[PDB]
Amino acid sequence: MIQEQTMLNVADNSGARRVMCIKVLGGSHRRYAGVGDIIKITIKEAIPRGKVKKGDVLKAVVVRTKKGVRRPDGSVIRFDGNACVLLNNNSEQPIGTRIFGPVTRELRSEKFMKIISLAPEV
Amino acid sequence: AKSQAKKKRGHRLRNGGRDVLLSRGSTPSFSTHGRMTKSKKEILNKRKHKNPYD
Amino acid sequence: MLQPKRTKFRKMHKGRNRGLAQGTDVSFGSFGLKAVGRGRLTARQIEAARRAMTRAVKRQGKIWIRVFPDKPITEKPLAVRMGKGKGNVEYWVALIQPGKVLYEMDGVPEELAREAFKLAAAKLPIKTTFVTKTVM
Amino acid sequence: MYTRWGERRGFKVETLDYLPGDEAGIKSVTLLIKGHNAYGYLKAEKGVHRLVRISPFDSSGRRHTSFVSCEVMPEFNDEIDIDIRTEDIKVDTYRASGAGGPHVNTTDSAVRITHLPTNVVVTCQTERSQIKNRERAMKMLKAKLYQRRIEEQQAELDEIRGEQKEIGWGSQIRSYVFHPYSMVKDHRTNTEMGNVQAVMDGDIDTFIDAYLRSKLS
RNA sequence: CGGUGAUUGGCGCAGCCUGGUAGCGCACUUCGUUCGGGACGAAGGGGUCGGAGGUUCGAAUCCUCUAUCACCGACCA
RNA sequence: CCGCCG
RNA sequence: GCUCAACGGAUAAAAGGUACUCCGGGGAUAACAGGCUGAUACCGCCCAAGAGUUCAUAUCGACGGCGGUGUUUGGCACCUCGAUGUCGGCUCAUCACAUCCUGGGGCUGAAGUAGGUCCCAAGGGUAUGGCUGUUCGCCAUUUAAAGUGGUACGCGAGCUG
Repeated sequence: MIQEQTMLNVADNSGARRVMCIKVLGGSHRRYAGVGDIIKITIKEAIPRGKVKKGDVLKAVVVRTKKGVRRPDGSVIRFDGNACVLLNNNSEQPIGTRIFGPVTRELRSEKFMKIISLAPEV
Repeated sequence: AKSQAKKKRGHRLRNGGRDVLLSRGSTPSFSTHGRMTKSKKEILNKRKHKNPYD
Repeated sequence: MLQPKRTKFRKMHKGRNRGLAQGTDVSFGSFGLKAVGRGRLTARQIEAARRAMTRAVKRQGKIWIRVFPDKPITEKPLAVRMGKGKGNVEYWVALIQPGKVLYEMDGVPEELAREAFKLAAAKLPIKTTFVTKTVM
Repeated sequence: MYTRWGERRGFKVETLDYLPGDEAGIKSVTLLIKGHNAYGYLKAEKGVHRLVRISPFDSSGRRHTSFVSCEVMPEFNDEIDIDIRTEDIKVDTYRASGAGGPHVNTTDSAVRITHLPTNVVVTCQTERSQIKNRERAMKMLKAKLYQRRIEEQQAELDEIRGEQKEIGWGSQIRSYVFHPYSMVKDHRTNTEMGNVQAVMDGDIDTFIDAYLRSKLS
C-alpha cells in the first residue's frame, strides 16, 4: 500500500537511492498503489554518478511492498521494505539496466516483461 | 569591483528588465582612433635597418 | 455626438414628456423617419442612426436630422449616497413625442430610402415609421 | 554636409540634441530631418565615415585620419493607441488580500484584469470601493499597454540599429581623401567623385542613388 | 474621490494677491583676454504667462471649468 | 593676493 | 460701544482623548443578515459595419438597441440595539440549471482523431498537496471532470478560533 508522501527504496541501478511517491496515477481519488502500479515520484536522494539527479520528478512502478501481494490460493508475499523501479516519464520504460532484489509474478505484461527479464528472481 | 552604474543596470534588469546594452549603439569591429603619419623627429630617429657605420 | 456649443445653464430639470409632436411633416426632403413612440433620444443613438443611414445610402442624396439634443441629462456617480448636490452632466438627449419626424432624406429612390430608414430604426429605442412627403 | 543636403532637398533640419566640442568641432548631435522620403534617402548614411586630411589644429602637418559614426533611424511619433476592447477583457472581482477592516468580513472590492494580447494582468485592491478599483485598474491597464508599446517600438528599432553591425571593414564606408589626392569614395558601391568640396557642400545624392540601386538588385 | 495649492525665458525661481506697469541667476549670441580652451570682463537678445470661457474700457493677475503636477484626509463598526 | 587645463 | 457672522444673540471669559471606560435611551440611526429597487454586475436577445483568402451571420461581432436574473458593487433605512455571534477551515448537506463530465442532437471554415458553437437533458459523478488565517489566486502533479450559483455570502444550543 504505497500512498502519497511514502518513501521507497530503489530497485534498479538508475542512480536514485530513496524516492518519494507524490501521486498515485490512474483514477480519481485513488488511495493506494499495489505492485504492478505506476506512481509519480520525486528523487530525494541519489548517487553522484547517477543517470538521474536529486529532486527530479519522474515515473516509477512498484516491485515490492511490506503489505504484500495476495495469490489466488490465499498466500501473501510480504517483503521487508517497499522498493520501486524508476521508469521513464512518458514512455514508461525503466531507466536503469539492472535490477536489485526479487520481483513478483504481477509484473507479467510486456513493459514489465522488459523489467522482469533483468530481475534476478520472480 | 563592478561599477555603481553597472550595479544599477543589474538591479533594473532583474527587476523587470530591458537590457539597455541592446539599445546601445553598436561599435564597429575596428578601432576608430586618430591615425597620424609620423613626424620628422620620429622618422629622423626611427633607426630602421641598423646598417653599421663606415 | 451633437451637443450644444455654449449652452446657457449647465444642468436642467427632469420634466415630463407629454403631448404630441410639432414637426409632423416631411418638409426638407421627400422621405422621412417619423416617431410613433414616446421616449428620449441620446446623441449617441442619433449619431448611430445617422451613420447607418449614410452607410446605407452610400453618400448619395441629402440627409436631415430634424432633432438636436439640447437637454442635459445628469447622472449621479455610483457608490454615492442620495443628496449632497446634483449629478454630473453625462449625456444629452432630445425628448421625442409621437409624430416627430426624426430623419429626412432626398435624392434617393424610395425602396433604398426604406432600407436606409430600416437600418436606421434598428438602432433607436423608439418605435418609428416611414412617411412620405405630401403637398398641402 | 547633412544640413546643406537637407535644406537643398527642402527638408527641415530640427536639431533635437546638440553638444559642442571643447576646442573645436562637435561632441554629439541628434537631428530630426522632416521630409517625405527622408529615411528612404538617409538609409545610405549608416556606418562610419573616414576623413584623411591634414589637421589645421596640428602643427607638424601629420596626415590625420578620422572616423565619425553615423546612426540614422526613422522616427515614428505615432502615439496612436486608445483601447483593446475588441478582444476579451477577462475581468474578475474578488475579496482583496488584506486584514484590518471590513473587507475580509463583508464584501469584495478587488479587480483583476486579464488580456488575450500578451497576457496583461492587473490588480487594483485598495480603494474602499470596487468601482474605483475598476477605474484605476483601467488606468494601470493603459499604464503598461503604452509601456509595452514603447517596448515593441524599441525592440524593432534595436533590430534596425543592429541589422548589419557585424562586418569588419564593410561597416566603414565613405573615405574622404583630402590631402594626397582629394577623392570621395564609397566602399560598398565603388563610386567616387574627385571634387571633394562639392561633396562636402552636400552633393551626396549620387552616393545615395548608387547605394539604393545596389541594394535593389 | 474631494481639499488645497501650484503651471511665468531653454532650466530653477520672481512677479500674481492690488486689473493697466513681465524680471533674478544660470544658460544662449557677439566682442574682448589667451598659443588655444576654461575662468573673467563688455555689449545684446530672450516669454505674448497650462488650455478654454466669462467680469471690465482693460486680466499673466478676478472668477469659471478642463488638463498636468505635488501635499493632506479618504473614518467607526 | 588670485594664475586651472592642453 | 458687539464677523454677539452658530447672525432671535445661553457666559464678560472655554480645546481634546478614551480600545480603561460608565449610565439613560434608539432599530427614531449605522455596521452583519433579511426586505424594496436593479444604476452597476452577470446572463440572454435585436440591427448588422466589419473580420473570416471569396462570404455579415462556421466562429467573432463595432456603432447603437431590448430584456431577464437577483448574482456583484451599490441606493434606501422597512425588521431586529430589554443582543438576529463575523471571515476562513472541519463535519453534514439540500436545491437551481445559466451543464464541467458522462448521455442525445443541428451546423461547422466537420477528411479521421481532436475541436468550435448552439439545442435537449440535473440520474450519477465532479482532485490531492506547497504558500497564505485566508475565501480566492498562483504553482506542482493528477482526473472522464476537477461546474456555476442558492440555502442568515447553508452550517459555532455541531466543532475550531
